[PDB]
Amino acid sequence: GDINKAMFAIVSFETCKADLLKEKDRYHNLNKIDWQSSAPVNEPDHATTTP
Amino acid sequence: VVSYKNLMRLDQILTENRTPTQTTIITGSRMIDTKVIGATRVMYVGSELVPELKAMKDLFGNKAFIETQHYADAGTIMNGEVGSIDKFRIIQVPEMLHWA
Repeated sequence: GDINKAMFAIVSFETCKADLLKEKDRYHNLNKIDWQSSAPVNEPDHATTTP
Repeated sequence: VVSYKNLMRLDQILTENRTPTQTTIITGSRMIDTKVIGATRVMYVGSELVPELKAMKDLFGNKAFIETQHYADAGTIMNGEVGSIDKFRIIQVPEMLHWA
């Protein structure tokens, strides 16, 4: 019952490749994802207002 | 048994239905023994249909199944992929069902 004791937390959000390339040093291994089509074909939950 | 003409006819039917194309074509790399792949759809097959597809011949008698090692460079490999025939990229599903 206290957030400071929590061991882990997970957030699912929506991004495009431009944000990831804003910081080239931080993010690696981007080549495997296929941006030509929807490579995250499944997006579990992530209830969003986007149609 | 499936043949090249069946795959061509299925592609023609899907183009008529105005079904969108899942993926894009691949231009070759600079490495020797690497060939282009103009396949823009995805097909799911069982594991025990793969040998028959591998033995398939095209209209002029050439090989119809192109393995992933040829176009791994200058392209991406979807999970579970085994090769490409005509317009389709074949993906092998280990637990695919059938009518017996």
